This record gives sequence, structure tokens and C-alpha cells, in this order.
Amino acid sequence: STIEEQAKTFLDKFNHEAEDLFYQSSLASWNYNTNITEENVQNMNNAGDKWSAFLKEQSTLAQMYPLQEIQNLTVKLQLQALQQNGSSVLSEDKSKRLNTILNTMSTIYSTGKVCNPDNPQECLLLEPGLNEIMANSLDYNERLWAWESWRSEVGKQLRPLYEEYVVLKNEMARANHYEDYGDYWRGDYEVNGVDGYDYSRGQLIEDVEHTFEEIKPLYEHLHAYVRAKLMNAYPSYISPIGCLPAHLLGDMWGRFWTNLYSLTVPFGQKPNIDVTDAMVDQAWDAQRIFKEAEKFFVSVGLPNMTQGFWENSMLTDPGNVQKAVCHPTAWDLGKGDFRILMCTKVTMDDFLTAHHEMGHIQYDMAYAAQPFLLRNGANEGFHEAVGEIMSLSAATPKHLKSIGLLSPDFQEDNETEINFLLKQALTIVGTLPFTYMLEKWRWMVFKGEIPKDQWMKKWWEMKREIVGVVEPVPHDETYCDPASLFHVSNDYSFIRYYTRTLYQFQFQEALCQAAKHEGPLHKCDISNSTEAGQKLFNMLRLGKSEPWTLALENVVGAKNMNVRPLLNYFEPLFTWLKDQNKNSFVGWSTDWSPYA
Amino acid sequence: CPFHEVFNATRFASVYAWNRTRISNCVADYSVLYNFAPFFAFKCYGVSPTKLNDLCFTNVYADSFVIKGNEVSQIAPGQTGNIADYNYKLPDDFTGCVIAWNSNKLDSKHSGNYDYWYRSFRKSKLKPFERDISTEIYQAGNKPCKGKGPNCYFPLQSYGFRPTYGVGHQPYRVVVLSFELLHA
Ligand SMILES: *[C@@H]1O[C@H](CO)[C@@H](O[C@@H]2O[C@H](CO)[C@@H](O[C@@H]3O[C@H](CO)[C@@H](O)[C@H](O)[C@@H]3O)[C@H](O)[C@H]2NC(C)=O)[C@H](O)[C@H]1NC(C)=O
Ligand SMILES: *[C@@H]1O[C@H](CO)[C@@H](O[C@@H]2O[C@H](CO)[C@@H](O[C@@H]3O[C@H](CO)[C@@H](O)[C@H](O)[C@@H]3O)[C@H](O)[C@H]2NC(C)=O)[C@H](O)[C@H]1NC(C)=O
Ligand SMILES: *[C@@H]1O[C@H](CO)[C@@H](O[C@@H]2O[C@H](CO)[C@@H](O)[C@H](O)[C@H]2NC(C)=O)[C@H](O)[C@H]1NC(C)=O
Ligand SMILES: *[C@@H]1O[C@H](CO)[C@@H](O[C@@H]2O[C@H](CO)[C@@H](O)[C@H](O)[C@H]2NC(C)=O)[C@H](O)[C@H]1NC(C)=O
Ligand SMILES: *[C@@H]1O[C@H](CO)[C@@H](O[C@@H]2O[C@H](CO)[C@@H](O)[C@H](O)[C@H]2NC(C)=O)[C@H](O)[C@H]1NC(C)=O
Ligand SMILES: *[C@@H]1O[C@H](CO)[C@@H](O)[C@H](O)[C@H]1NC(C)=O
Ligand SMILES: *[C@@H]1O[C@H](CO)[C@@H](O)[C@H](O)[C@H]1NC(C)=O
Ligand SMILES: *[C@@H]1O[C@H](CO)[C@@H](O)[C@H](O)[C@H]1NC(C)=O
Ligand SMILES: [Zn+2]
Repeated sequence: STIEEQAKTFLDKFNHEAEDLFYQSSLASWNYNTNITEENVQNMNNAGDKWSAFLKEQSTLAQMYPLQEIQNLTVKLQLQALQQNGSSVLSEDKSKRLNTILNTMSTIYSTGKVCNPDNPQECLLLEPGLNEIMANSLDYNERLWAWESWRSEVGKQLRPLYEEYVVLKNEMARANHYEDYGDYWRGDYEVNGVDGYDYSRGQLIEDVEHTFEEIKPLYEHLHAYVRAKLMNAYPSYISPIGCLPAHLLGDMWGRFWTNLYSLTVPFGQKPNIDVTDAMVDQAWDAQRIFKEAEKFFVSVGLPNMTQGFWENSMLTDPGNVQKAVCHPTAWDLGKGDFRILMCTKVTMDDFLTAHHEMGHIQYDMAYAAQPFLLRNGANEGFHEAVGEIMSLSAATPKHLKSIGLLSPDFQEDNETEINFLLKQALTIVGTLPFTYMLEKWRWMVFKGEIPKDQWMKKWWEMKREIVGVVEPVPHDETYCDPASLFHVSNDYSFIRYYTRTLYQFQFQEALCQAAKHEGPLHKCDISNSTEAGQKLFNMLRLGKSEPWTLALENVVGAKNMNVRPLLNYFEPLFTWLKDQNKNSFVGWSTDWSPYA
Repeated sequence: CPFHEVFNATRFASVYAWNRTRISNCVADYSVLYNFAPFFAFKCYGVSPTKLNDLCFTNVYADSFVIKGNEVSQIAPGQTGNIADYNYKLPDDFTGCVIAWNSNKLDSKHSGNYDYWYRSFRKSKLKPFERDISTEIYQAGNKPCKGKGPNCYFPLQSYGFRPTYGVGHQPYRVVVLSFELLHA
């Protein structure tokens, strides 16, 4: 009549109920996503209500067992996950106000539109609309006008709601015996218990700071090169030594710098690699793309696809008869049901997205043996990283040349490699400072170090100190700039991306070294290697049953985040940047402002 | 010899309320099952299946099971698990043949064939060739037990067969022909 047995029996009951309930919810969601119908919306609402009610009820029965009497290290994680008060800490009015404000913020961000002055009949929405203006326009005044406008109407109308949102979130965080809501997000990386593998919540901040303190010279050289290259498109609008204004970056917020490839190309005479013509000349369809992905994945010893996968998953859009939302997705409905949903056309980008999603599916299929509460990633970064390592491996010229999609005499030169490295860099390396700055600002706000009347004075200094961007026009306390982002208006974390970017290159280097590669990292293929497949599988099949440090050690060999592969992947690019900018100005200063 | 009523029936029973069909007074010539049913699984732990035609049997019993996919391997001598420990247990000197086959086309529904139950909880162990039908509420604590609700549980839980499950969740019908040659 001991307690651990009773807890185990409760877990046994919960595992069997939750499987069927979650299966029904996922199947309803899938059917709704394929079609569009009002009664389908009603059915989805009913199924979600049933799932939520079941979860809430089952949470109550788990509170009888205190956590301190458990010596198993396996049921402890399940009980800790289940014993967490979801939203019951707050009062009823508190929950009502919180749901009201969250839905209000989501709706306000969703239905934002802007009208051009003096043209009451001419209004544009955010997407499509301002996105097309930002991404494919070379004009100057219009970009500044849109950049000022969107922020002017959005931030002033969303700041007061965000104030109460922050207040209520902090109230709930203190109620749940945490420090602040930033601590609540930092807790996802927390592992306490086993000796030698402790990871406190406060260690992540120091790890991020130390790891970012190393790539800064490479970012400095790349930023200097970018500023030098931009002198041809904006001869009389770029400061010779100042920071790059944020209104000419090809995005509403500056998350990525991909749209600058055609403007900063090193050797534009030779075009890049695009295999469309051979794809067309053999009359390729989605079936061939997916079976090629299957062949690549089975080449390393991983299992194939399920028999039902080729039957229950749609590969091309049906047409006008139905109406779905085209967005690639790998679905894990459970009980041996895995499907892929993507609208496919013959292009290289979709050929890579296929590998990304199939790797996602393989990761889902790896940990099917674990209990229900343990069936997820080690943390919130492994999932897209495992997805993207395959994409990086499968798009190298050697792999395309070997599989017969390219001419057998295809001479690879050392001229396209610089272009490929710059294209990868402008989308991978140019985004880390933005994520780091936004997370730093958000944590400082949640902790409270920045007074309400001094937000911008620190916000705009952090930009100059990290991203190297300066605002084009003066702003007062009315503006609320950060709220305009999708992940800021909605309750979502942002530190996942930094971890994913650091993890993927570490995984790639480990697999390439264990795969007997000769040469620089950028020309590596993980194919033909059981040595690199068994190593990955020893991490894939664990699931959440072990601390993520041990799972990392089975692949990388080190139990902490590392930054060396990120710099290793860009050795020739770094060499070329060092050679090129010997006669220019290094670093940025906060002295030039366009308004003064 | 009567096998059409067994191996081409209408309905089978749940695991906890297994049949013990008695077969007697015939010559064991089961080549008809080879053609009628393309057996994917066929394990005879006693004498060779080809030599099974050499000697006849008298007191052979057969069972009616509808179990999951990643569960048939548990039906073997010396194995452990939920099903081996709580529903059906085999002897060490088990002389018989286990036969299973997929039954999706006749044991599934869109809403769910919620007609098969299986034992999950018990404060005891089983013994070889035992059948229990007890439906008494199961106790988990010291306190007196009064119906379902708190820690007391009903010791019967159902399956959720659906037509679009994976191979490991679709039903396999297992008829354990435990013909012991020495007692037959
Ligand atoms: C923490 O608790 C779990 C749950 O009780 C323990 O899991 C059990 O681990 C043992 C091995 O250490 C498993 O034993 C083996 O089971 C197979 C059949 O599945 C049997 O053929 C073997 O002879 C052996 O008995 C056991 O099944 C497993 N139980 C469950 C329900 O998963 C775990 O070991 C505990 N961890 C620690 C550190 O003690
Ligand atoms: C997983 O994928 C592999 C690779 O596609 C599948 O391998 C298949 O293996 C069989 C058996 O060798 C191949 O069939 C034929 O085998 C005879 C020799 O017995 C040979 O003479 C024939 O030329 C032919 O190779 C089959 O072609 C091969 N590939 C395919 C497309 O099925 C494997 O069956 C898959 N299994 C799973 C679990 O998904
Ligand atoms: C949320 O979780 C806490 C866990 O600390 C629950 O706290 C309990 O509070 C009541 C009333 O103060 C005490 O009787 C219990 O002993 C506390 N439990 C523990 C383990 O400290 C709190 O009730 C939960 N809130 C809910 C479920 O609404
Ligand atoms: C990498 O994988 C490819 C997969 O095709 C291997 O190619 C085969 O290699 C054998 C070697 O004798 C040839 O006979 C086949 O014609 C190749 N098939 C092709 C090209 O489609 C390749 O050998 C592997 N890499 C290495 C270094 O062995
Ligand atoms: C198992 O029993 C069923 C039900 O009696 C048999 O089904 C019949 O098969 C014949 C084949 O010619 C059909 O003409 C009938 O229409 C089927 N059923 C009905 C409705 O009478 C089945 O053939 C039997 N098979 C085995 C394996 O013995
Ligand atoms: C989706 O809608 C079409 C037409 O409205 C229908 O034929 C199809 O069966 C629907 N999908 C499902 C899964 O029911
Ligand atoms: C290729 O290697 C040669 C070696 O002399 C070097 O001069 C050249 O700059 C390299 N890169 C390109 C883009 O050709
Ligand atoms: C099993 O026994 C029950 C007893 O009522 C009977 O109704 C059923 O037809 C039998 N079926 C099999 C599979 O032997
Ligand atoms: Zn992905």
C-alpha cells in the first residue's frame, strides 16, 4: 500500500485514455485542414472542447501524490508535467480578462490594413500588400512612408493592451512559484536531478552571452562588406561610417537579409545552380520527388515509409473542387498514422522542403515506443535542426551530380562556391543578432530593469549595439515597435532559433567527420554512411526519456552548446571577406543620423 | 474435421472472456487453411508441422482472441507483459501452433469497434490456462472501495479499432491450437 504504485496506476489509466482522445482531436484537425466547411469547424470546436475538458479533469486527480517521495527518475517527469496548474492559479475574472486581452490582441494584429493618404478608396492590408512593397521595390520614399505608417498606427493602438498583458502574465508567474515570466520560458531548458547533468535556469543566459561573444568579428566583416556593396544602389542615402538604416533591409522587421542576393553577389557573371530543366525533361511529378527522398533516407540505414503513408497523404492540390491551406506540414496523429500535407510543383525549393518534412517524419517515427507524455523533442530546438541537416546535405553539387540529375562531365569550379556560401550566409548568419537582441529586450522588460518611460532609450541603443541598425525617424513614447511582430503580438518564445542554428552545424560537423569526408565542410554529403546513421539514431529514438545533455553527447560528444562549427562552415567566406575589405572602414558608429 | 465454424466464424470474443472450443474425433489435415487463409504467422513449438499429419488428436482446445499488432509476440512461452500476466498465460512445455492473421475488413468501424475489452489491472498474478470473468471493482488503497470514481478502478478497458490505424494497432485474430500430443 505504498504511494509510487498508486501513482504508476494513475499514469497507466491516463496513458490509455489520452491516446484515443488525442487521436480523435488530431483526425478532426486533419479533416478540417484538408477541406473548408462550417460544420467541420463546429466538429473541431467540439473535439477540442472534449480534449481540453478531459485534460483538465485528469490533472485534478494527479495532485494527491507529492513529488518528493519518488525514486524512479522516469515517472517523475510525467508526474511533473501533469501536476502543473495550467490556468487554475488565477481567479475567474483574471482568466476572463486574460483570454479577452489575448483574443483582442490576436484579432487586432490579424485585421490590420493601411490606407494611402488622400485616397479613401485605396487601402492595403499587411499581407499581401506591405510585404510586396518591402520585398520587391527599389524605391526610397515609399519604403520610409510605409515603415513609419504601419508602426504609427499599430504600436500606439497596441501598447496599452500589452501593458495589462505583461501585468497579468507576471501575476500568474509569481502565483506559480516562479520568478518572472521570462523564468517561465527559461524553464523549458531546465534539467534538475541526475548528478553530472544539472542545468539551472540561470545558466542559459550566461551560455548565450558567452557563445555570442565569439561570432561578432565575422558579423562585423560581413556587415562591412554589406555596407560597402550597398553604395551602388543607394549612392546618396547611406552614411559612410554610420549604421545601416532599418528601412532598406528588404523586410518589415529585418529578420532575414535573403532579398539582397542579387544586389551583393560577388561574381554575378556566372549564375547559380538550378536543376529545373532536367526535372522537366524527364516529366517529373511529386511521386518521383518523394521516392527520391525515401531512397536518400534509406541509403543510411533508416527505415522506409509506412505502407499507409503513400495512400492517406495528399501530394498535390486537388484544385477548385476543394479548398485547403497550402503550408507544408508533417502530421503525427499517433497509433501508426503519419501523413504529409504539401502543395507540390516542380521546383528545387519544394524538392528541399520534401527532405525537410520527411526528416521531420522520421524523427516522429523514431520515438514511438515512449509513453505519451514523453513523445516530443529533447528540447524546443532539436526538431527543425534534424530537419535541416538533411536539407544541407542533399543540395550540394556532388550529390546532385552522382544521382544522375546532372551531366556526368559536370565540372565543379571554385567560382560558384563563394556565391553559394554568401547565399547561405545572408540567411543564416545575418539573423542571430536580431534574435539575441529581441530576447534580451524581452527578458529585461519581464524582469523590469527598463522603466516604462525609458523603453525606447534602451531599445534603440540595443539595436545600435547588437544589430547595428539605426531608426530613420525620431520616435516618442507613443510608439510600441516590438509588438508589430507575429511572435510578439502572439504569446510565443523566440530563443528557439539561436539554439537551432547552433545545433545544426554541430550535428553536420560530427556526421561529416564520422562519415570520412575529405575537404572543407561545405562540400560534404552524409550519404553512404551507416557510421553517421547509427550515431544519429541513438539520439533519435531516445525521445524525451533522457536529459538533452546526454542525448547530445551521443552525437556530438560534448554536453554543452558549441560555436566552432558555425565558424568552420564559413572558413573560405571569412578568408575572402578578410582579403576584400582591407581598404575600407571597419566597425559602425552611432554618430550619423539622417534627421540630424 | 470441424474447422469451418472456428476458422471462418461470424464473431470472436474478447481476450478476458476467451473461448475454449473443444475439437475432437477427426484426422488433423489443415491444408485447407493454407489455401483459404494465407497465414503470415505460423509457429509450432512442438513437433514439426509436416509430421503433424502422422498422429491424430482427441482433446485439443482452441481459443478466440482479438488483440493488437505489437502484442502477438507476447503470446509465447516464457514471455512477460500485461497480456501474458493478466489475461492468458502459456506453459513452458507448450505443445501447439499459434496462428494469426489481419482482420481489418471485418473488425473495424469509422466510429470505432468498441466491442473488445482487455484486462489492465490486478493485485495478483495468473496461472497457466486460467480464465477470469470477475467484474468487481478494483482497490488501490487502504480505504474501503465503493464504485468507480476515486482510486478504485473498473478492471476492464476497451480497444479503439479504427480503419486507418497503423499495422501495430490493427487487429490480429489468434487461435492457439494447443494440441498436446501426449494427451490427445
Ligand atoms: C522506473 O520505473 C519503470 C517502471 O516501473 C521501470 O521500468 C521497468 O524497467 C525494467 C528494466 O529495468 C523492465 O524489465 C524488463 O521487462 C521485460 C518486459 O517488458 C522483461 O522481459 C524483462 O525480463 C524485464 O523484466 C520493466 O518492464 C520496466 N517496466 C515498465 C512498466 O516499463 C524502470 O526500470 C525504473 N527505473 C529505475 C532507474 O529503476
Ligand atoms: C525498404 O526499402 C528497400 C529499398 O527500396 C526495400 O528493398 C527491396 O528489397 C526487395 C528484396 O531484395 C527487392 O526486390 C527484389 O529482390 C530480388 C532478390 O530477392 C531481386 O532479384 C530483384 O531485382 C529485386 O531487387 C526490392 O526491389 C527492394 N526495393 C523496393 C523498391 O522495394 C525494402 O523492401 C523496403 N522495406 C520496408 C520495410 O519498407
Ligand atoms: C496550484 O498548485 C498549488 C501547488 O502548490 C496548489 O497549492 C495548494 O494550495 C492549497 C490551498 O492553499 C493547499 O491546501 C495545498 O496543500 C497546496 N498544495 C501544495 C502541493 O502545496 C494550488 O491549490 C493549485 N491551484 C489550483 C489547482 O487551483
Ligand atoms: C554513394 O552512393 C552512391 C549511390 O548510388 C554510390 O553509387 C554506386 O556506386 C557503385 C560503386 O561500384 C556503382 O557501381 C554504382 O553504379 C553507383 N550507383 C549510382 C552512381 O547510381 C556511390 O558509390 C557511393 N559512394 C561511394 C564513394 O561509394
Ligand atoms: C466463410 O463463410 C462465409 C459466409 O458463409 C462464406 O461466404 C460466402 O462465400 C461464397 C463463395 O462463393 C459466396 O457465394 C457467398 O455469397 C458468401 N457469403 C454469403 C453471403 O453466403 C465464405 O466463402 C467462407 N469461406 C471460408 C474461408 O470457408
Ligand atoms: C472534402 O470535401 C469534398 C467535397 O466537399 C468531399 O468529397 C470529401 O469527402 C471531403 N473530405 C473528407 C475527408 O470527407
Ligand atoms: C580559385 O582559385 C584560384 C587559385 O589561384 C584563385 O586565384 C581564385 O580567386 C579562386 N576563386 C575564384 C572565384 O575563382
Ligand atoms: C464461444 O462461446 C460462446 C458461449 O456463449 C458462444 O456463444 C460462441 O459462439 C463461442 N464461439 C467461439 C468462437 O468458440
Ligand atoms: Zn521544419
